[PDB]
Amino acid sequence: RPDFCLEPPYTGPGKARIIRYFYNAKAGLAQTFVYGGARAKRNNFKSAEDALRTCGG
Amino acid sequence: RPDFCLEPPYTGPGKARIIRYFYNAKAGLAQTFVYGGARAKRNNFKSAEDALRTCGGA
Repeated sequence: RPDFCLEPPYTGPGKARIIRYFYNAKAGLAQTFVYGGARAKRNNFKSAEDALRTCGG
Repeated sequence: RPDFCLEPPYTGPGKARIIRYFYNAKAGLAQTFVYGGARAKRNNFKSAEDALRTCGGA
């Protein structure tokens, strides 16, 4: 499983409120979070399915 | 252009020496750098052509 999948979701310094997905490795599920629109980390996906495809295995 | 493409490269805290590519802001070229194996930032590509597809405008 890529290491970034175990990082907490990162809102970042931007002032937007974009609903993105992250993989919650303790739950084993994709969940949503508020992304600020700038300087994303890699545990940040545009759909539940992409988070699980990338990080679920 | 994605907002990470004009950042300096980021080796990170890892002790590996993996040769990756970054988009060099000023020169407008993909360039190699030493990546430590962990905690990549997004201006970090496995090839020059990936750096240019993503960050070129160059």
